Order: sequence, then structure tokens, then C-alpha cells
Amino acid sequence: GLSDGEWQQVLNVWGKVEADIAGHGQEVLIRLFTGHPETLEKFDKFKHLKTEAEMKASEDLKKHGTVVLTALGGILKKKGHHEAELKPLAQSHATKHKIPIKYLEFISDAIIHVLHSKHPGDFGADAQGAMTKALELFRNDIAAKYKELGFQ
Ligand code: HEM
Repeated sequence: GLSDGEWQQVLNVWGKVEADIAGHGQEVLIRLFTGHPETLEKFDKFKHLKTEAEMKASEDLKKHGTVVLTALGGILKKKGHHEAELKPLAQSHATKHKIPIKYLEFISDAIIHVLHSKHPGDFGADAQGAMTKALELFRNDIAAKYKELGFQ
């Protein structure tokens, strides 16, 4: 449950991401994969990436980063009214990709890390609070769908 002012902060922060969705998406995934190498194993199409240099050079990783952040941005712009947008992602990530909710926590924190890394001094405490709450809401609603599906 975010206030109007918190959603305003979220969407203000998101404008930073939308200016360079592929660069943000790439860095989010690289942060996820390098911080939590087990997550790489969930991607048949990225498990060949042995080094961060290879990850950085991967155009397909940037492409997927764009897909991920485009989806997330579409969800965030719903300001919590995202059941229709979230449902297929929860279902695909539980049933097809088999992504534990822990990895969604990892990527949520990776987003925060990337925002500070790319916008140092420009991702204020209020913005971090609002973005964190929005990612918690996202993760929590996914978690509810995971529970429905019995997925761990
Ligand atoms: C912000 C959180 C995430 C968003 C918005 C997101 C979004 C997406 C989207 C839109 C797709 C393609 C459509 C689909 O298959 O449903 C996808 C595919 C996929 N996602 Fe995610 N995802 C997120 C987090 C994760 C995490 C944390 C993992 C694993 C650690 C993961 C693993 C995968 C895999 C393996 C695929 C299939 C990739 C392929 O083979 O093309 N996702 N994701």
C-alpha cells in the first residue's frame, strides 16, 4: 500500500530508468547474476556467460533486461492495480521458469543497488523508500500467487 506521494516518487525514479531502459536492465541483470550466481542457472540462454565481461558484451542480456524492466515499468505504472499484468508473470515465473521468491528479492535489491550506482546522490532517501515499497508490493503480490500455486 503506497500513498499517492509514494507512487509519485516511484514514477519519478522510473523516469530515470526509462531514459536508458536497456542500460538499467543490463546492469540489473548483471548485478543479479554476479551477486547471486545461482540465478544465472535459471537462464538456459545466459548460463554460458562465465565472466562479467561476457555478460556486459551480451546483446541478448541487454535485450532481456529491456524485456524485464519494460514489464516491471508497466506494472509500476498501474500504481498497485496490476493484477492483470502481474498474474502471467507470477504464473510463468512459478510454473515455467521455477523462480523462487528469494530471487525476486535479489532482483529487487539489485534494482536499488543499480539506481544508486547509476544515479549516485540522485536517488534520495524518500525515493529509495518509495521504490522499495513498490518492489515489496510487487514481490508480495507475486508471493500470494506463488502460495496459491504451492510453489516454493
Ligand atoms: C522484476 C522482476 C522480474 C520481471 C518483471 C520479469 C519479467 C520477465 C518477463 C516479462 C519474461 C518473459 C515473459 C515470461 O516468460 O513471462 C521473463 C522471462 C524469464 N524470467 Fe523473469 N522477470 C523478473 C525476475 C526474474 C528473476 C529474478 C529470474 C531468475 C533469477 C527470472 C527468470 C526468468 C527466466 C529464466 C525467463 C525466461 C527467459 C528466456 O529463456 O527467454 N525472472 N521475465
